[PDB]
Amino acid sequence: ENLYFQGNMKQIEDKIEEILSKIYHIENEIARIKKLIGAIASKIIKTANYTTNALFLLNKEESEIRDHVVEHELALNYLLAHQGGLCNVVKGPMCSSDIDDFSKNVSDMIDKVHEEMKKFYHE
Amino acid sequence: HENLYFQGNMKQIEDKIEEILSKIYHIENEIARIKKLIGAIASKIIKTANYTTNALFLLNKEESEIRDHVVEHELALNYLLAHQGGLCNVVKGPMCSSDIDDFSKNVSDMIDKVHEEMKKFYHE
Amino acid sequence: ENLYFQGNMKQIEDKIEEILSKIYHIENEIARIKKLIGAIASKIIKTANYTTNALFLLNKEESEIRDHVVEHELALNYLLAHQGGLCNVVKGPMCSSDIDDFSKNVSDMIDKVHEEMKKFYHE
Repeated sequence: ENLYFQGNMKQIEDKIEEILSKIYHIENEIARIKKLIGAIASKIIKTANYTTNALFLLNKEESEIRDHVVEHELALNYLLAHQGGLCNVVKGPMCSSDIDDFSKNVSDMIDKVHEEMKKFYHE
Repeated sequence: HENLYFQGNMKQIEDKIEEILSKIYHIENEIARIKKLIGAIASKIIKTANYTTNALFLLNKEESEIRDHVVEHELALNYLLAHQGGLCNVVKGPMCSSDIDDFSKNVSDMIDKVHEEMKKFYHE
Repeated sequence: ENLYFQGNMKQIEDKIEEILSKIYHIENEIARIKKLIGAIASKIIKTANYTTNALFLLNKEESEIRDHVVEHELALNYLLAHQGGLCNVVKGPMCSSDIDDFSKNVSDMIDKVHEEMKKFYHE
C-alpha cells in the first residue's frame, strides 16, 4: 500500500517541526547570550572607569603628600643640624633612604586602562 | 522505476534530517559551554573588583591618616620655624605653601560605585 | 497522485534548504560570540594587570611615606618635649593616633587578583 508514502512523509514532516522548534530555542538563547555579553562589557567599562578615577586621586594626593614630607625632612634636618641631622638623630638602616616618586608610572597605568577601554568602542 | 525514485529521494531527505539533528546536537553543546564560560567570566569580574576595591579602601584610609599627621607636622614645623618666617620662608619653592588635597570622600564614592555595579550582577 | 507526492517532496526539500541556511547563520554567529568572549577575557586580564601594577606602586610608596612620617613624629616630639610633645602643642583627639600600615593587606589583595587571573589560562 502507498499508505507507506503517506506515513513516512508524515514522520518526516513531524521531525522537521521538531527541528524548527529546536532551532527556535537556540535562536532565542543566542539573543539572550548577546545581550548578557554586552551587559558584561558595560560593567567592565564602568568598573574600570571608577577604579581608575580612584587610582588617579590616590596618586595625585600621594605625590602632594610626598612633596610636603620631603620638605619636612629638609626642615627637620635643619633643626637637627648640630646633632648630625635625622640621619644621626633618629638613625635607621633605612633612615636617609629616599622616597620613591611613582606618580608618572601610576599615571602610565591609568593611561593603559583608558586605552583598553577605548577598544571596547570598536570590538 | 517510480517506486525507487520515491524511495531514494525519501532516503536522501531522511539522511539529511539526521545530519541536521546531529548538527543541532553540537550547537546545543557549544551553547551550553558558552553559557558556562560567561558565568565564569562574570565570577572573575566580581572577585577581581572585590579585591581591587578592598585595596583601594585600605590605601585611602591610610592615605587620609598620613595626611592628618603631615598636617600636624607642617603646623609644628611652622610653629618651630616661626622666627624665620615659618616653614614657608625657610624651605622655599613655588608650591611650598600648597594645601594638601583630601580626596578620601571622593575615593570612597568611587568604592561605592564599584560595589553598586557588582550588586547588579546578582540580578541578571 | 504522482504530482501530489512529488509536490510535497519538493516542499520538504525547500524547508531543508531553509533549515540548513538558518543553521549556518547560527554557526557563524556562534563563532562571532566565541571571538567576542575571548577578546573580553583578554581585556579583563590586561586591565587587571595595569590596575594591580598601579596598586603595587601606590602601596610601596605609601609604606615609605609612612615610615618617614613616623620618624618625623619622633623628631617633632623630641623637639617639642620641653613643651609637652605633639600631643600638647597641637592637642587633638587623633593627634597622637597611630598610623595604620596596610601594606601587607594591600599586597594580599594584589596576590588575590594575580591568582584570579592566572586561572584564565586554564579556561
